[PDB]
Amino acid sequence: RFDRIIEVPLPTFEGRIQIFKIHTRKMKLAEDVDFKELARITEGASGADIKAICTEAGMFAIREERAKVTMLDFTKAIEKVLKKTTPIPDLKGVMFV
Amino acid sequence: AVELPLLKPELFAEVGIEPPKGVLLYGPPGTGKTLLAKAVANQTRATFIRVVGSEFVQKYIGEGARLVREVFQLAKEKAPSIIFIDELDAIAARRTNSDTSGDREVQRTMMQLLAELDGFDPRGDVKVIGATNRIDILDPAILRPGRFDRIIEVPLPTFEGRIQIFKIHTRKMKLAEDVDFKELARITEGASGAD
Amino acid sequence: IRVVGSEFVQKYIGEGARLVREVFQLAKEKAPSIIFIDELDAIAARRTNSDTSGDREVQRTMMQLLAELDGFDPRGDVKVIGATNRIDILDPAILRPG
Amino acid sequence: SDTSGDREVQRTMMQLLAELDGFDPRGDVKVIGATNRIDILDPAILRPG
Amino acid sequence: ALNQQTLAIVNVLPTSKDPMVYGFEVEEKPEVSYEDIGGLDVQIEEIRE
Amino acid sequence: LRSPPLLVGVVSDILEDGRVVVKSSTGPKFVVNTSQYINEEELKPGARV
Ligand SMILES: Nc1ncnc2c1ncn2[C@@H]1O[C@H](COP(=O)(O)OP(=O)(O)OP(=O)(O)O)[C@@H](O)[C@H]1O
Ligand SMILES: [Mg+2]
Repeated sequence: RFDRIIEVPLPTFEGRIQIFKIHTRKMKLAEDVDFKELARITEGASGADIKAICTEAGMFAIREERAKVTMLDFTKAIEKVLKKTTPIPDLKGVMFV
Repeated sequence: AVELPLLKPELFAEVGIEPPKGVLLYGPPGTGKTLLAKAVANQTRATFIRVVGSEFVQKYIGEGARLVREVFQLAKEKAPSIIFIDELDAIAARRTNSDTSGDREVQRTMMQLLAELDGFDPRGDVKVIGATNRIDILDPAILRPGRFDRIIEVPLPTFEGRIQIFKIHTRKMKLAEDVDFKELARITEGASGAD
Repeated sequence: IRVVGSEFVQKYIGEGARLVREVFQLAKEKAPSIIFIDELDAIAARRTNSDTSGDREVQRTMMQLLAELDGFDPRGDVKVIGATNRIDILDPAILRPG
Repeated sequence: SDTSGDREVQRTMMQLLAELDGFDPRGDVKVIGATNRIDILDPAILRPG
Repeated sequence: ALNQQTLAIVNVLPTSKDPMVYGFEVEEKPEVSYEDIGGLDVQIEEIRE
Repeated sequence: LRSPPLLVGVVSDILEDGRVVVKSSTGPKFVVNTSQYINEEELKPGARV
């Protein structure tokens, strides 16, 4: 009835970066932004997530009164998005050798 | 999140800020979720469409979804517009469970909304202000960013916060020469702006 | 305006929400009016499952009367006045002072 | 029933029976049915005859 | 179409039931275009094939 | 285009003084005159006319 049954999972390391590339392109020039490094913080995120990180990275941009989106803005925005959904506890690791 | 798109788009252009597509509010009751929305309507002056997430769903099958679709298309037509939705509590269900009618007809009007904000064609100029009390019984599709980009918790005010809420009411009224707000706010800790 | 507030909530979907809406609207039109909502036991519901269909159906009717009550739409010099017998069933929304 | 289309479902079954071989001749028909799932049917239909 | 004045056919019309956006509306160019193929790239290839 | 209008009805009763009650596809019933431009044995309640 379909035949081509697709699981559309959460984007990979490489996948997430492709999405950031379109966004960064709209948010003008950069000089210290590394798309991989973004991936490592944002490890396990979705496509709509990345768009909202980008929206807030922009906001964070005008509080320093900038006309472009540098790396600090992304760091902050990633941190904000992620914040409500850390901490993830791993303090069973004091009960494991 | 809504003011800058309407008066200040030249600023979104210059930096390159992507458009937002809602801000979601939740919090304990009476904190002033309603006030935040009331201030925004009054103070951004653009099409304030006020609806209620329980006004939706009517006695004919599939009616509810039709009604929703009308609000969203009308906002698109009357853009710039802000839709203020109160109460997502009985129009969105995190569970899907079948062989029922009270939790399967409401899920097909839930599905329409997911789906009218980012519809086929994004965007409109909505900027949907969601308001609910708990997101624990809202679907994950509402809660995740890309619409409802900013997840604003609204908690119980702070100590200095509470001193300000007192002076908000006292300004309309009058008082004696013995009111120290600091001592009052201490007692009224743990309490919403309504209390 | 005297309403038995337990004879709202019909088994047909969203019809319940209709009925309470109309009575509320009349209340702003014909102001000052005192509305008596009897039994908030049965038009109130819990957010923790105890019947899948029951809690949510009732909730739509409930959140509707609440919306008119001070949700955004005018009070209309209402003035509720209402009774219930149980305070442990009450959805946090209506319960709070304000 | 909840009660817009629902009433109608029991309403149509009265017709189909009726004609099938309730009282009327049927000829070389040979009403052939099909259904998606196994048990979703009324007992009448399941019942040989 | 029937001319109401005497109630005969004066014109044959095209299809169908009544089309609104009951199968119509073509947009596929901005904002989502084929420059948004930076997915999720493998999933797009499955669709493409 | 100017029509030869004939309105479709079905026959409701037949009178034994030579008139026929036909109910219209519009809704009303009217009394009409019995054929002399066609068969009168092809008139019966339930005759499409
Ligand atoms: N932050 C505040 N500062 C000043 N007064 C407030 C504040 N919040 C609430 N109030 C007062 O309490 C009233 C009632 O609460 P309000 O309608 O603002 O609640 P809400 O958070 O939308 O609730 P619910 O969860 O029940 O839908 C206000 O109209 C105002 O008088
Ligand atoms: Mg509220």
